[PDB]
Amino acid sequence: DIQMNQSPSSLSASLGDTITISCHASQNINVWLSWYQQKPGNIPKLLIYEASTLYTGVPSRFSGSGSGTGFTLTISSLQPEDIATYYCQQGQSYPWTFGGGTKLEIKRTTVAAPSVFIFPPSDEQLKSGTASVVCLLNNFYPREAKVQWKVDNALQSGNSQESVTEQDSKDSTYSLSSTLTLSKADYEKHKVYACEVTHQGLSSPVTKSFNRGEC
Amino acid sequence: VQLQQSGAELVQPGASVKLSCTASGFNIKDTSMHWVRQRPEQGLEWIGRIAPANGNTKYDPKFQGKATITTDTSSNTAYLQLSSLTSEDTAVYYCSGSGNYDWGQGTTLTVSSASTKGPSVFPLAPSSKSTSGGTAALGCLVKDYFPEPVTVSWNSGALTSGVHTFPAVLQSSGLYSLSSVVTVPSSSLGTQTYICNVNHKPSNTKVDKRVEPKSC
Amino acid sequence: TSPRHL
Repeated sequence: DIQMNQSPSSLSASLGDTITISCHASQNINVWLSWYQQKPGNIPKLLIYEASTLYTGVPSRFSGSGSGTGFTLTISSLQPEDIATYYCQQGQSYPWTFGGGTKLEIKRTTVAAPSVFIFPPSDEQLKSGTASVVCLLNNFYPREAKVQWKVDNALQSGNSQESVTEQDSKDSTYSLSSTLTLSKADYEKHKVYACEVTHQGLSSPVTKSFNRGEC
Repeated sequence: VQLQQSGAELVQPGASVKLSCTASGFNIKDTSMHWVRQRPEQGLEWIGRIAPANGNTKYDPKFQGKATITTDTSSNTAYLQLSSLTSEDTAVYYCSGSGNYDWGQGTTLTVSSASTKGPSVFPLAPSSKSTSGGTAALGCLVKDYFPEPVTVSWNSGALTSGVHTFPAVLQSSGLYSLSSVVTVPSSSLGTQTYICNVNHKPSNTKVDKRVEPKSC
Repeated sequence: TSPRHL
């Protein structure tokens, strides 16, 4: 079949820059090449088809060009709304083939500190036998963050899981949520629950705590 | 113009499924219907297409024989049948038409011997303390469900700014969990009501839960 | 002839 070599696979660039993603074809595909944008996380949307014909509703800062075997998707004035993975797709012959994809990340210039929140387990959950507390870290820019749990000054390890969003399409930041899961018996035996978050934007680790039975 | 696709499916290994997508905004007989899939954290794979007014069909070599694409022109829908489903075939299957139409919403197929389980929705209540800036975080905890897609919206799609729904995590039990939080003005905690709309199609779990500051 | 994009 016709293989599409999309490059680069990942690309990080600062706000306002100009971006060029290239897509080389193993054979001649004339002008039957399209581009797609997949923001995290929804369906792929058509940006450009016929190599250069824009689609109504796509910002003018996207432009495409190329013929035969060489193609380039140009993104001028890089805006935070452009955080997405981009794919090139050929339609000259079957089977239609997509490119490997291009993960586009914003290189934000300034460090953003995370806002830290802690949530006690709902009394509705305490009827089931488990009790899970949640620590929120939203809107910070460097992906590297560290979360530690202390249940009555005891360092909890192995019984929590974490998840991180992609770059926010507004301030180019990330968000993290850590869930510490305890059994109901273990939760009622201890009072103090803390979440110590170290970060590049904090200058000193912050700790949001709560005692069971406050409210 | 929009395409709706069948709910997220759970099926056992080696079995067979028939995914569907209906069209509302155009005629099926008037264009070609294409299927593409996307494995978790992977690219796009083109599966095949069926010609308008059936009409011949074309497929991709890796789905040749294990995939058949058909249309019910009366119902104005399209179908994709997959056989010998292995753990490699768990992906999000998109259905779309040739032309400037949008893509389908997407159907997540999960190939596994596990059993479907519905989620339990818990509130992440905003704390009584109200810090600077006038901001306060509240959210919903969706725990113990299988297989994946649980779709979360706030206020039935009205509330969008400040909403972060995190990727799901895989617990030791074999059940997924994810959270969805939103920052909100503290002065409105008692006035504005905040609802999270949790959908889980494989278990037919449709729940809207109000989050509300705990009274003391 | 049919369209060549999705």
